[PDB]
Amino acid sequence: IEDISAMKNGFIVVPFKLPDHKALPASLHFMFAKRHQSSNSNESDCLFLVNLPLLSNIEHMKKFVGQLCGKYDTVSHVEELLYNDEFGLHEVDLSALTSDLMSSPRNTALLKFVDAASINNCWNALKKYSNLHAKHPNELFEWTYTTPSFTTFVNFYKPLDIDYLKEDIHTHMA
Amino acid sequence: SNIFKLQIDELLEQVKLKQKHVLKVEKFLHKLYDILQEIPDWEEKSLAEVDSFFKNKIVSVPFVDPKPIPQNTNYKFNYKKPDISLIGSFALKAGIYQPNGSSIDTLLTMPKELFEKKDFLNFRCLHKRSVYLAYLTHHLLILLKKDKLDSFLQLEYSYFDNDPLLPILRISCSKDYNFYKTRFSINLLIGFPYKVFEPKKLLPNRNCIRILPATPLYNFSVLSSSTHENYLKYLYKTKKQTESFVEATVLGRLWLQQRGFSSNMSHSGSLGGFGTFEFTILMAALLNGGGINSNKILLHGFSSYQLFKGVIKYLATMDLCHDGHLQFHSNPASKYIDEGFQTPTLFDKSTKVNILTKMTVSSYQILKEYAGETLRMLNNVVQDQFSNIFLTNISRFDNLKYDLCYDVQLPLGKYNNLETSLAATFGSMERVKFITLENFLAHKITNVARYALGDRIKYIQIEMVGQKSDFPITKRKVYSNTGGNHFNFDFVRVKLIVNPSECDKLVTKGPAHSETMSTEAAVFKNFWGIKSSLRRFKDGSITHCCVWSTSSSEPIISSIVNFALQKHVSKKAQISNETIKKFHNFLPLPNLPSSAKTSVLNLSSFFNLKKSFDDLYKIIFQMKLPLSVKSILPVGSAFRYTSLCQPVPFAYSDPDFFQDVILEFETSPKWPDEITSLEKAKTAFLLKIQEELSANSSTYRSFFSRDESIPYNLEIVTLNILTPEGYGFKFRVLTERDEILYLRAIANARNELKPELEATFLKFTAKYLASVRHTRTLENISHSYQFYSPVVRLFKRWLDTHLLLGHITDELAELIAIKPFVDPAPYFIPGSLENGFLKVLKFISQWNWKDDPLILDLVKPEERLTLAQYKGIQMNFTNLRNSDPNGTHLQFFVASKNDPSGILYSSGIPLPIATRLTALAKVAVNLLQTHGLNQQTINLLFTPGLKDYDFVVDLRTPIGLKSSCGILSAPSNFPENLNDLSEKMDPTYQLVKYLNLKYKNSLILSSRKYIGVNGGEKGDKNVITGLIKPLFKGAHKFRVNLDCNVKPVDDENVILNKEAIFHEIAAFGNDMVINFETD
Repeated sequence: IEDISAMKNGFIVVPFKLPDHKALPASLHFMFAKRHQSSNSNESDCLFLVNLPLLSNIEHMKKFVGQLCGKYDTVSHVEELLYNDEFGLHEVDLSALTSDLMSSPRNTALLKFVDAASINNCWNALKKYSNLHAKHPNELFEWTYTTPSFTTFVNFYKPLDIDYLKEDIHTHMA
Repeated sequence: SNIFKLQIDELLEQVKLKQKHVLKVEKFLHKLYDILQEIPDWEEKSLAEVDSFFKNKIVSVPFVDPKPIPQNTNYKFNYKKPDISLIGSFALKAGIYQPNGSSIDTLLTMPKELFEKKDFLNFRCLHKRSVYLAYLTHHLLILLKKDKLDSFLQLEYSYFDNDPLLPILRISCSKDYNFYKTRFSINLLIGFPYKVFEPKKLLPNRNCIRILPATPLYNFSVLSSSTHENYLKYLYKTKKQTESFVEATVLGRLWLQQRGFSSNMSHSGSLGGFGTFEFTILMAALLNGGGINSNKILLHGFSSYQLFKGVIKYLATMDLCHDGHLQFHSNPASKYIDEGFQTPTLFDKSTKVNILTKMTVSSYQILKEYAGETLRMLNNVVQDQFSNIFLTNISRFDNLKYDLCYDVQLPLGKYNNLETSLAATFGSMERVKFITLENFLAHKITNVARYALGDRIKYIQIEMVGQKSDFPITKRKVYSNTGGNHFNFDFVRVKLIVNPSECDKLVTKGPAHSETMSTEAAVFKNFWGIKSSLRRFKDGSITHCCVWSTSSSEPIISSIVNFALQKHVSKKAQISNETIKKFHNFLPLPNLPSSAKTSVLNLSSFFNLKKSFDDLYKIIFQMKLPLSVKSILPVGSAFRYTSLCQPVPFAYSDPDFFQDVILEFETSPKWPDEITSLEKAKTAFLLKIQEELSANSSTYRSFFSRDESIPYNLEIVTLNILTPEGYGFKFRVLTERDEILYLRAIANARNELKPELEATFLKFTAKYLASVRHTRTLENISHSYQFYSPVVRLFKRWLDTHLLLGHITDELAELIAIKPFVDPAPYFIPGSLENGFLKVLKFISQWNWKDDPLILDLVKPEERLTLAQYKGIQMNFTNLRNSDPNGTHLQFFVASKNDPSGILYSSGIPLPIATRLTALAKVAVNLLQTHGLNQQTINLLFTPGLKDYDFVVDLRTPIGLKSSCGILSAPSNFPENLNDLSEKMDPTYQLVKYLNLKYKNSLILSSRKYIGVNGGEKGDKNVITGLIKPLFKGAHKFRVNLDCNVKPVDDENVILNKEAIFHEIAAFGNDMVINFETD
């Protein structure tokens, strides 16, 4: 059963696929989405995004946006992603918590826009995608995994490069 | 010193059942002794016709070997009537209500003029005893058949007190007048009259027996079987004297019970021979004596615990066996002669008997140090260990009590095959000295064990396993061909507790070689022969030696027992303990040159990376910072002698390869006031150290790795010196502006973030500050606790087979395992590796969390946790347990002088993992008491998992990593770039750490962090077991703060996004991930 495509309070289910595994005999991932505005800077005109995959960085959220733009010609000014505390590395800010300056929810993400046209366009478009995937989940646009995980995250045993952390320490002390 | 008398009254309240289980027993007792009153007399005979009287009759007659012949025994039998009273535990009202069942005592004394004054020749006094009880029990079976109690009671011939030369008749009941509830058996034992002879033939040195050897067993057994009432006469005299006596005897007898010394006998291979009535008569002797100046050591005007104190202080301090004893008389002082009899001795003048001659030199030698150890654990006023000194049965398992246990299979064939199967002597003097062949060869095998080992073990104990102390009426003795002989066992347990300082010393020296060579040197070269050698050393010292070949699997204790068994007592016996080799090759073998022929107490690879660190230590002191080094000092597992695969050079895939090591500088006032600036200043010092090291000492390799262990400071960068000797070190910088900076973070944090920031500071304190004193005390305690390093090595192997080690920290396991070393009581210090490991498992099964903490004082035996500090750790344990009653987040409370807080090492562990540890230890102890130590027993003790776990993600690395991890079934260099170490190392532990760190509210994960310690011979396979929280037992509706991955099917309910989350795990590691299974 999939035809339920509207929740209690404004939530939208966005499903997509998972690729081949060598020992699995329709692996399906959901996102939840609402939207909200305020008078502040970047927490205005922004959609909530719940149940996002491992370390969803810029450029494949941007190929998602780009295939929506090359599919339906939507108005879409999004090129940076906000408030994705993926694993749990940035709950507190110990620097400003013990510092002079640098001052001024769980598993959520914060995807802004700039336009009322963009938020209404992406909102009713992804609602229509939610409905069409609810009655037929068959050949939606899907997750092109030109692997960001094995490049942008495999640094656990890669040593920190010398001139890079030299320049980091030098500019930060300066 | 206030809870002890309440413990006395409480244990008495559990032990007294003194009407409902005893009055009907007195009723049946009245029945039995009036029946035996009504049994009549019987007159003169001869045994040459009593054999035909017992020819086809249902009754039999016991004896001793040789069986009586009518030629030298032209012998006569008379049957008169004794008048019965009650004796002993029942008559002094000390009944103990076991599940096994205590015995009871009876009186069959003897008149005078039915037997002559020459009972001192060839055991026909006990033959008329045997024929006496034989006719009495045949008339008792006739009275059974005419008093209709045939269906439920059962009569049994038996060996009285496990002595084959005293048979008795025990009634036990088998399934108003039938009964099965309280302790069972009644016996029928004999007595002889008090005054029988002249005064010079009761000292046990005498001889009157056939072809002058003494017969101490014989002229103690006839004396014991004569006097069974003088003991009660002066015992009731002392009962009229003192009021303390019944409480004294009950606490002493359950003491002797839970440490296993029963009053059977020690000669024929049994832990025991010392018992409650010997204990009480020496108690009365020490009451009315005990000094050379007639110092009454006990006064009988006060309570029981102080008399218990006094009598065991006496029998712990004053030696009885090897040099003299105090002797006492009754009809009453006590005084010390200094004549050692090579026997535990105490002597009488009213009876003129040597009471402990039922008990061996080895059993006294181990019981005296049991008494010294219980003095040590009830003369300390700080703790409370009444559970250790009177509750736990330390004898119930065969391997917490002894370090080493071997089989002795004896397929000697028959009694006439003994001549050319038994390699000892078998002659007249030896079998008239030692009565049976069982206690003869038990004494001989203890002697050859003690001479083969000497100071290489502490104490010896032999036991004939499968020994049986009862036999039916259908056979005259036990005659059952068990295990390969007609003797009263099947095989032999030889058991050792070992001096751990001299386990694997591969030379056991004899005397120095003079020209006219000494007699004990002659004994030495007779005992060793082909293996004996004349010897010099590097100091020019001539002696007699024999060398051994140390091995990681087989310790040389096994080979020296093997040689001294297949030379001096048999040739075709078999000696083995495959369990020893089983866990000794469970321990990983390092890829070192000649590392199969190394020992298990060998710490040489640890010394080697300590020397390589000493070279790095010198070349890092001799350089120049702008702010010089105060102290560089190592803190890692290889420095506290704890890593499993002990470090070989050039081993990338060892996660203990990079050793943690901390340097600190001067107390400079120029530290930056902010945490990220401070971390970048410390790494600026590290960058200058790295550039000067790569400038001058070019043979060291160096890079930088970002630390992520301390949460929420992403600037901790550690360097990594790769030594040319082949080791790696994680250098860190400690300042004095870190702990006060974190405390002010605690101060000005947001009000609901204080427990999270305190978790950060506890990880900091566990990593930098307290780890230094941790590795100091463990490195300083490992050289008095010499089995501690291998028992932690396969304890963490065990813990990684069961894969808890990703949650339980290393230092928590180290404290758990140092508990049975710094406090081994009531057991002894582990002198063998299995003894240490199953003492660890037995403790963590037995130990309950919520009521009792685990304090432990990390001090060498003979700085210690005082009474104020002990009550302070009890107080903050009480504060933790009444702030949280059932252990929601703080689940283990272990604490020491290096950590009075307790929270430090046990934070962040989940309740499924902690209950998994306790439950799996209880499963282990239950299985060991089910089956005993066997090869398949140890194999499923170390099998991985297969329990109620819910995920099995199965993993392989593209190359096997035991070649490049140092466990051999060759890496010797570093490449030209320092990033190939990445693909040579495994990702699985930090990948599953990120998985748990993201999924921490929805489910917990796991992995085996050492891939090929446990993952096959090729060293490739690892599992990942997930476990859903008990919160997610249903289907919740979507809220904002529930922290899960969802698949709603209806409007309200959501469920676990199971298929996509383990597919995303499979995508996060799909080169490593090859298989998934749900349970």
